[PDB]
Amino acid sequence: XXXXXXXXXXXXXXXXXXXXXXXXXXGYSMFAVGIGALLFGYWSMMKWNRERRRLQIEDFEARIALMPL
Amino acid sequence: AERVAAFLKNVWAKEPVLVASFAIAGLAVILPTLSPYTKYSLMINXXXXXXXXXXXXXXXXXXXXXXXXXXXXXXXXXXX
Repeated sequence: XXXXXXXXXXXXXXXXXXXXXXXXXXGYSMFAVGIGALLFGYWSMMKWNRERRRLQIEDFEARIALMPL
Repeated sequence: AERVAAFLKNVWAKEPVLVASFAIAGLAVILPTLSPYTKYSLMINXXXXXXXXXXXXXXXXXXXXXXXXXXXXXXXXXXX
């Protein structure tokens, strides 16, 4: 009996298949989150600066109140 | 349109970052004039004193009282 190297292909490994595809981001939907984070960013920040004004006037009031200084 | 619709999609295709340089900087001039919110920010800037307030001699004066909390002058209390 002769024994040589046997042939096997099975699945053929798929000859040239695309793996690159669009994922997560679509296009217009990313701008809704992108610019949406900006509008949420300013509104949250400016409310803190209005709360800073409560401290600001109260800080300068200490100088006016102190005349024996 | 000859310049509105034609020179928009070409600007997004060729040199796309130049769209942002005109849109963001352009709206930075338009917004502080038309939106009714800028007038509030000017008032708090003037109300916050840098130096000690001066006292004036009382001789027939309106809306001026003692240092204690009373209804006198302006005194800012805009938004909490």
